Amino acid sequence: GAMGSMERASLIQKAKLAEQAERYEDMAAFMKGAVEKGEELSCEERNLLSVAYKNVVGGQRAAWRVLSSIEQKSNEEGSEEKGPEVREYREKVETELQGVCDTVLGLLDSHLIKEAGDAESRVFYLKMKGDYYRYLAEVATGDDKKRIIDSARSAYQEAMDISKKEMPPTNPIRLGLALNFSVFHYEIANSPEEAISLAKTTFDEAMADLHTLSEDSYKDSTLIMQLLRDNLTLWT
Amino acid sequence: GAMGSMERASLIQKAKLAEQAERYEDMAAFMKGAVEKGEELSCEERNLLSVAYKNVVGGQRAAWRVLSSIEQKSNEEGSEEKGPEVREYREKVETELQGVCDTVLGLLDSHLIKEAGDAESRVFYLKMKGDYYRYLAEVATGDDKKRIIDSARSAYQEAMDISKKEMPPTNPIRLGLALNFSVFHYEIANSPEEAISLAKTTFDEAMADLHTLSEDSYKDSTLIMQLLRDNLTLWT
Amino acid sequence: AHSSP
Amino acid sequence: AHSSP
Ligand SMILES: [Cl-]
Ligand SMILES: [Cl-]
Ligand SMILES: [Cl-]
Ligand SMILES: [Cl-]
Ligand SMILES: [Mg+2]
Ligand SMILES: [Mg+2]
Ligand code: NA
Ligand code: NA
Repeated sequence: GAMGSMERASLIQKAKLAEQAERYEDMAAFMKGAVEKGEELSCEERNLLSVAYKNVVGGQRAAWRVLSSIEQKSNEEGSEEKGPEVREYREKVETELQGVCDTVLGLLDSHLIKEAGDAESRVFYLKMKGDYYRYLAEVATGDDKKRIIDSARSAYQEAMDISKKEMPPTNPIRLGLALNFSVFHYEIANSPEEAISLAKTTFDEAMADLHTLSEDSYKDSTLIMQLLRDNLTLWT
Repeated sequence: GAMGSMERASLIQKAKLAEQAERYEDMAAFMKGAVEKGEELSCEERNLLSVAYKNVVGGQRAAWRVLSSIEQKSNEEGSEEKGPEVREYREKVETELQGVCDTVLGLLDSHLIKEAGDAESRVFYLKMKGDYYRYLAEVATGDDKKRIIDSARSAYQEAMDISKKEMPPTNPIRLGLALNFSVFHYEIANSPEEAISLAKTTFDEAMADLHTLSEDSYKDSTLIMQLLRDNLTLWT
Repeated sequence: AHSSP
Repeated sequence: AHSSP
């Protein structure tokens, strides 16, 4: 790998510089190099990995949605034929997006998840696994769509089971997991009632635990609770 | 080249899709492919080429400035030594930026400028040549800094001479050229008085010609005049 | 819908 | 300073 010659600490340092410079592709490449050193990641390092790939795939997803919208309009009645170019370019972006998701899933499978024993690391990685299968599901249309959806579901479910046993209801990882699993239910699994129920129960159980928190932890938890509330307002 | 197998019209079509998707690296690659077909570019096609590379290099320049600022702070008295990583990563971004500028300059030299006979095409390309040498000058620190600065100056000057002979003072290409040459004087050539004089004369001569314009042309010209005014307000 | 930023 | 956008 192109980062094989760089020290682990230098890769982490450069990932932080890349973030400051908004160079998210570089940041992801540095963090991939750091993971491939084979040591477990600290909490801060896990968050750098996540930020890097979330920003890369986020740009790809936004571009894919623009292109898919254009393609769908081209397929309406009365639309002038423009040739294969819209489909081709949507496919190009789609293939790049799938490659990034496969890269992340590959890091998780070789070998982040299997070495993650603490709840905070294991839930973090399983949530990531659910998220990147969810991004694959957003673009899937073929024989494997059901299996991709079930892979996302299974990863989220394992993360949920651990988080409910091992973490308080206000823990930000637990909250973000529940938020994303609720989005999965609504947008991927055609289960809006499940999405709504999960968001409401998550919000209410976190509300009841806020009294145990410091001011700083309260701020962290309430920020994510507000996203649950925003979704509930959209969905109801 | 990777675009050698794609039709010229398909490259242009995909450049427009890439713009809509904010995929500026793709857009630039498509437009490079279109230029390499060897035909002259229409006005719309020149503007697609410019938008694509301006957005790519703009992101690189913004990242370079972030990294250079960090590097400069690391070199102050009392700053803790952090190793070679900041310099290395600034150099990486710098080298990529220089590569993009060299790519654009290469397209201009092979063979856009030599085939551009109309004032609107020739001034457009010479302005681009000045701009990309200016971006090289922003990062230059060695034996060739003076020659890079003089290359930018020479390109801008030739564009200015043609524009003043062949275009009205409100023409948006002429206005944007003068705007950028004024920025060159202020930021690159250590000539703030020249920058101010050029911006003021350009603004005043455009003001005096607005009465000849349609409503739509008036809007186009006044938008760029406002940038001249904004710079004058910053500089005086 | 909003996911984790 | 502002250049051409
Ligand atoms: Cl394509
Ligand atoms: Cl479901
Ligand atoms: Cl580097
Ligand atoms: Cl000067
Ligand atoms: Mg615990
Ligand atoms: Mg004329
Ligand atoms: Na076509
Ligand atoms: Na270091």
